[PDB]
Amino acid sequence: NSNNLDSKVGGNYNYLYRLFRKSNLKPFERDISTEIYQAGSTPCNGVEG
Amino acid sequence: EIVMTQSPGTLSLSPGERATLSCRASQSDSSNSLAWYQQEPGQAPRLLIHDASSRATGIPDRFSGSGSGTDFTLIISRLEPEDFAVYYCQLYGSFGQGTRLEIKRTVAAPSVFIFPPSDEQLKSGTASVVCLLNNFYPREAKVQWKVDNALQSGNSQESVTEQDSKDSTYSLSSTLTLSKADYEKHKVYACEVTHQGLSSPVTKSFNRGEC
Amino acid sequence: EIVMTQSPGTLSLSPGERATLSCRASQSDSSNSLAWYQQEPGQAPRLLIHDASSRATGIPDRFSGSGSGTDFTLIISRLEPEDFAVYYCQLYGSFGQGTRLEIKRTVAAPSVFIFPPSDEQLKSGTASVVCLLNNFYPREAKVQWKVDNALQSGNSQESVTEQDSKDSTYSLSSTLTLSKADYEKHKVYACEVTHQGLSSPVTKSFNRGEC
Amino acid sequence: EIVMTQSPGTLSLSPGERATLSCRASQSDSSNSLAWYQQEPGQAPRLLIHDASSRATGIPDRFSGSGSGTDFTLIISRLEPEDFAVYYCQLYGSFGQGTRLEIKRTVAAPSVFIFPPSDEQLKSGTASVVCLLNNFYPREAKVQWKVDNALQSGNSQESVTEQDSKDSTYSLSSTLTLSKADYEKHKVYACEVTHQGLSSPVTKSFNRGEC
Amino acid sequence: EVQLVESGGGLVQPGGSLRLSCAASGFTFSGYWMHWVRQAPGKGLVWVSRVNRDGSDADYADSVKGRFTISKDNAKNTLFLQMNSLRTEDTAVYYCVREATTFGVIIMPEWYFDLWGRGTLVTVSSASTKGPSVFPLAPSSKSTSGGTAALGCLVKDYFPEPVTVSWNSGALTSGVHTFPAVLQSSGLYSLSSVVTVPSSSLGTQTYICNVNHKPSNTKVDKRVEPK
Amino acid sequence: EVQLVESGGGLVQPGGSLRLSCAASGFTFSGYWMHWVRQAPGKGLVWVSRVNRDGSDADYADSVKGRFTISKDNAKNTLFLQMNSLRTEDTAVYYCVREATTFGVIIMPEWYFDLWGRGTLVTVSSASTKGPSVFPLAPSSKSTSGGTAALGCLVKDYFPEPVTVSWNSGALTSGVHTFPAVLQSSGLYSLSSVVTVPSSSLGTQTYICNVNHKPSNTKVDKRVEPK
Amino acid sequence: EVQLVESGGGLVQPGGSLRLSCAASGFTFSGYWMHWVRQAPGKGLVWVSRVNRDGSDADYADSVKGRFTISKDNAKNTLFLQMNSLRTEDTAVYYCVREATTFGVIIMPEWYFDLWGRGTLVTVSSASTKGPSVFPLAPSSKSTSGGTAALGCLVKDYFPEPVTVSWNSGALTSGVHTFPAVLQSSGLYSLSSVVTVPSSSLGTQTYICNVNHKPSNTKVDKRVEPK
Ligand SMILES: *[C@@H]1O[C@H](CO[C@@H]2O[C@@H](C)[C@@H](O)[C@@H](O)[C@@H]2O)[C@@H](O[C@@H]2O[C@H](CO)[C@@H](O[C@@H]3O[C@H](CO)[C@@H](O)[C@H](O)[C@@H]3O)[C@H](O)[C@H]2NC(C)=O)[C@H](O)[C@H]1NC(C)=O
Repeated sequence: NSNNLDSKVGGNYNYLYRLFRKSNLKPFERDISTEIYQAGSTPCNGVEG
Repeated sequence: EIVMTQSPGTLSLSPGERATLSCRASQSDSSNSLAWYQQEPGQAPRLLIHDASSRATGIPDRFSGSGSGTDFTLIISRLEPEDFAVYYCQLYGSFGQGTRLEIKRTVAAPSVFIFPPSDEQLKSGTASVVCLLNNFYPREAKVQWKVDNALQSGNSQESVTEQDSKDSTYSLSSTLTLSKADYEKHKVYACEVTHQGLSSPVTKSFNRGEC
Repeated sequence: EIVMTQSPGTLSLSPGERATLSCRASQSDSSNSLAWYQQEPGQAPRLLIHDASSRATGIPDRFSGSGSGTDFTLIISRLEPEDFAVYYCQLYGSFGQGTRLEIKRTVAAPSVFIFPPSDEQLKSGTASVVCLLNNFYPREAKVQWKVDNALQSGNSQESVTEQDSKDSTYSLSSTLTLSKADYEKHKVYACEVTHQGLSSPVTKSFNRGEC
Repeated sequence: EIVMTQSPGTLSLSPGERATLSCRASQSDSSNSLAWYQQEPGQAPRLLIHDASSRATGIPDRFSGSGSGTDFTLIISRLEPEDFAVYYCQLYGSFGQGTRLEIKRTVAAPSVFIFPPSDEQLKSGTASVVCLLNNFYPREAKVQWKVDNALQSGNSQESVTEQDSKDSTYSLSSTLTLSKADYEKHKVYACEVTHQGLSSPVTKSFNRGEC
Repeated sequence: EVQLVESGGGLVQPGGSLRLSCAASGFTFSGYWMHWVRQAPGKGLVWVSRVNRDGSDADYADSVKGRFTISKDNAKNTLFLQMNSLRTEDTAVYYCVREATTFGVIIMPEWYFDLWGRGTLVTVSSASTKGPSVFPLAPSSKSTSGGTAALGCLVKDYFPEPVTVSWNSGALTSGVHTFPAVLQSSGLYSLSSVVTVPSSSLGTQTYICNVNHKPSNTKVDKRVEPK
Repeated sequence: EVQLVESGGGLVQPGGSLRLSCAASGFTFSGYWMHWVRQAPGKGLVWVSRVNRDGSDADYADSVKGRFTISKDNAKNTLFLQMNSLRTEDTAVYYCVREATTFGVIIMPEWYFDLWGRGTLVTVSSASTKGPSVFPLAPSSKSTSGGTAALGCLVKDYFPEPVTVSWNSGALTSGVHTFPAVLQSSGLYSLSSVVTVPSSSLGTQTYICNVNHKPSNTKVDKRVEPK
Repeated sequence: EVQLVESGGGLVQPGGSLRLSCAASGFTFSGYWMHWVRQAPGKGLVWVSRVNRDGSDADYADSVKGRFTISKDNAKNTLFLQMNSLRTEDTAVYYCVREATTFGVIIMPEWYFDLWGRGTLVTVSSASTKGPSVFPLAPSSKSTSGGTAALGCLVKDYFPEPVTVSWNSGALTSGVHTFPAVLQSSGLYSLSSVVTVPSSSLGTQTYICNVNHKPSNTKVDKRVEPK
């Protein structure tokens, strides 16, 4: 439990998780891609909407 | 059943200074399912932010607020002369009471005028006496009437007017409605106005029957 | 520890109109094991609903409430002349402040009578002057004394009588106690009461020495 | 966000008999991490207990109090002449308003004296009149001004000093500042103090021009 | 574009019945969940009711339980809300609002509204329509202060819905104070509209007041005398 | 039927000791947990103490921590509550209350009460029993308003427990005003009972009032003069 | 012993910048978490800032956000805080305080403060340093009540930090009413101190008051006349 050192009043510094990865990820690997992902059919990944 | 309380009740700033609105979820936590709205008193409300983090389409970039837990908080980065509206929160089963954002100004001395009932009103069946405060700021004043050198309450009706946009001031009048059988008994009718920004409370006496 | 907060503080309606009340646990959830009790002022409290959902046997079906999490609400389906009581919610360790379910009536004009101390009260060493408000509604009032034509407080006591069933109106009394030496030096004692339903605050003066 | 209310505001108790202090948080539970702070008004704050259960070394063994979750209570076993301090409560992110622990003693009749401005203050163009109330207990009094035999407020300032140690009584002051031209127009200036422990309000008047 | 138009509403005696319609255009009405919301005059708006996509399950609020029925036809492309045994506490303006749906694998509405239609005013009261009473309010000697002054008119016993006022056929404003009406005994809306015009100007031009009463089409013009 | 009878109580000097009994009849005492609930005069309810089926554990409240002891004598079918160093603020009426239990495989209480016995009032003060002082209250000329009036009696220096009063041996009510008594300084209870009877009735029938003093058996009867 | 010396602060124009130092002697200024706390004159204290052991992360309140920057210099053994655009309400006293850590297998702070160093007064206002003006306060005839009377001195137009004053070279005390200085319009401070001595004694010994002005070293001595 590290609550007395990480937590600060009025929000904290951003800590992120990924919502989706396309393929099964092989052991000991990570994705740091910050590219804008899209769920619908309409094109994105370079367009914000 | 959910109650959505907003604080402060009325917040006043200069047309440039930014502020924040603190609205507390009374029961448990919304888990970010929240929205904000801005409604000028003349038309329908418009959506500002949804899910308490993201923003809708067409909103200015100044509107950016985040909140979690009971304390749901809205930040505006900078202020423009459009804030004269009511901000309403949106939990799924309730609505906020609303917070009024006011354009600040220097304290202004009210101007009081007393109008007695006309002759046409003197034959209708009921007499009405009106007391009008004009060009007054801020929106806090007490109006007390003196009938026959004696104060009274529970019979006069007070109405307030929205602040103008050209000069940022409002007017407030109160009217007393009473039958003729009681109006002729008394002689002096006076209006007293109390304001924190006034050196002394302003009294104005009126004599019945004109001259 | 846990504190029960009851909303609203007081609630008055027509004899047939139904009503709802909500309690608030300060934090956390207690597996929705909450109880409501209705206490008639003369008698002991009676259980109405237990576990916040199920009503105890023998209680009329009219009483039926449900709540969860922070908030627990009880709603009454209808109303009859038995709601003249205080409804306290009870969790494990605390009781709520309660809410007086009042009966609504039209505005009634109070009647004020001032009674002086008699000679046998005078010779005892202290003088007590009593004020009797009668047949007045609704339950909010403020009675003051004008001793030697000057307002003074902090030395008198006030008592209010509970609502009577047959006419749904009550009486209030207020006793001002002073020593004999203080009672002799002043001359004029006046009694006034303030009511929102009164056109003017009725003032009744008194003169010492009888005739 | 989190607001702590220390109840009540003033705790007046005699030096011999004990005292307790209760602090009410707003929301959530912080794993019972709370601390008390005693602040003699001239000195700096100092810790009394840590983690709300254990007491820091050097603090007298008298100081020992505890709580869990909702409400936090701190009990003082006996009382000694050092509780002339404000007791604050430090949560995760904010400090409470605090409470002030006074010493009980009997009712005092205040002494009222009005000092008018001198000629040196007269020539400066503005003039101040001062009312001093001496040797009065408890800490609850109100003063006003009768300018030209008319009550007036909103133009004066009021000051209160801390409790004394040798006699356990204080002095209170009120300064009213007016322009010279306004000062000359009126004729009579009267001072009145309102106290619950006074048989009659004490009126003292002043006439301009001295003698 | 995409908008909602409200139909129905007006003067209804207490305990009666009424119907409100919300025609929808610009979007797929069938797939979107719908809400009905209300706003009392001068008070905070309060949510009223919900409906599903098909319009089979509804979530009427406690205050409106038993007397409110909401329906959502798909082919007709409109929303219906029927009121029975109305109470005086429900005098308000009604809006119909959409609910945002993700329209993914699961519809999953997110309980937040996107668009607000042009709603309609509903009043419940025991009084009946009647012409307003008017009389000028011109300050006389020792009641007007300084060169500048304020002159206006006060209407009385005007039960129809709030009235519009104008002066000199709306050719001048000079800081018009709208001053919306206030409720009094026996259900009368009265407002005193005054314009700040100096008193030393009447005599060269005529001052006319026009109370544009559109409900009953009883247009009245009035003359102000300086006394 | 099931009922709880409370025994004990009365006026005890501050710092004294007292013991309260709670006899239970109509049900099995052994299987039910028991609690005590206080009720301050004209105030809310507060929880006091808790006792098991045999009395192994106690749940003494913070207000009564270290001064109140609860015992459950199951063999002789009684509940006991004995205290020491009782303080002035504890003046209240005590309620002996029961804890509901399922009586299944596991007793499983539920922290909600079922029946409340008649409460027992307890008093602590430094004063002593004294005879009340009764004096007439009859409006004279220029004080009575109209034909109707109100005549009564006021009592003083009555420290004993609340007193009952009657008029004409309880042969009439005429809208009685109970006016519950109130505490003044030095530990005194004041009651002022006035019956609204028109002043134009004295002379043909005697007007007496009896203040029946039950604690000290001080039966006092007095007459009222029209002054 | 363990103590923190606070350095810097004082008069500063609004919109200016200020900078504070806190040197720590008696303990290890390496691992302990650091906090900065303010206290307004005659008001409660609120939290200002927090910094961890390394100094990468910092915590600021909303009021101090964007203006205040805290920095922990472990090697130089000093806690530092820089302010810009200091607003008027920031006028207060600043305390450098520590945050307890177990220093176990993990540092694990507890968010409770151990020792408070003497804080520094920071005042920001639009006025400038000026010398105080004094005048005697001696009651004449008909103003002194009874034997005892009160004589003193009142300072005026004294912006700088609180002042000290004594009477007759500290030969008599006879009760001192410090009357701490209050703020008026135009950013100014006034204090009026009085000592109470009987009235039939002035004429054989003089009565004087001296005000000692530390900031600008303007020590003033003024005599008081019986008028
Ligand atoms: C978190 O860090 C603490 C403290 O770290 C200490 O202070 C830092 C500023 C650096 O200078 C570190 O190098 C320094 O250790 C660590 O706790 C430390 O653990 C060690 C190993 O047990 C302790 O040394 C022992 O301590 C006692 C005597 O005090 C005896 O058993 C031994 O003789 C030996 O010296 C050391 O004292 C202790 N530090 C403190 C300040 O008490 C800790 O290891 C670390 N946590 C984790 C999970 O790694």
